[PDB]
Amino acid sequence: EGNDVRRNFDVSKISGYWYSVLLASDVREKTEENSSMRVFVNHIEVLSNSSLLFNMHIKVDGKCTEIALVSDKTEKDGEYSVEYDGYNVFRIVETDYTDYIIFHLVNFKEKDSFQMMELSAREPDTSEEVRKRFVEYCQKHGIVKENIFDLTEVDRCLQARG
Repeated sequence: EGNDVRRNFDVSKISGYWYSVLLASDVREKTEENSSMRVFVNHIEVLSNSSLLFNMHIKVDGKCTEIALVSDKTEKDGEYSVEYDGYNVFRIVETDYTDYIIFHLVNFKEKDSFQMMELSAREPDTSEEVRKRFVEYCQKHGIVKENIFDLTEVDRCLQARG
C-alpha cells in the first residue's frame, strides 16, 4: 500500500531523525537488556561518498551512552558494512522515508553468525499494519514472532537526544 520503496533508494531523503520501534533476532538473548545489539537510532547523516553515520545510544549499566558508527558502502547496492562486536553486513530492506524503515543485519562474529532486523521510524511509534508488515518480512527471514522485541515499551534513551 501507500508509497513504500524496496528497490532503488534516495538515501538523501532517508538522512534525518529516526527512532527504534521493533528489534528482532534469531536468538532470544541478543534482543535482551544487556545484549550489545540493543542500540537506539537517533540520527543518520549522508556522507561525502554516500557512507552512513549513525548517532545512537546504548545502555551501559543503566546509563545511556553515545555511540557513532560509520558504515561503509559495499559491492551489492543498498547494503553497508560496519565493525561492532565482530563484523556486520546490513541492508535497507524497504522504507517509506516519511514513516518507517526496515534493516537487516548479519554479524559475522568469529566462528558464529546472527541475523537481526530493526524497524525505525520518523516518530517514536508507527502504524499497527506497519508493525505487522515488519513481522511478515522477518517471518520470511525465519525470525519467529516470539522473538520480535518491542522498544516502544522500554527505555530507548529518549532523553539523551540530541
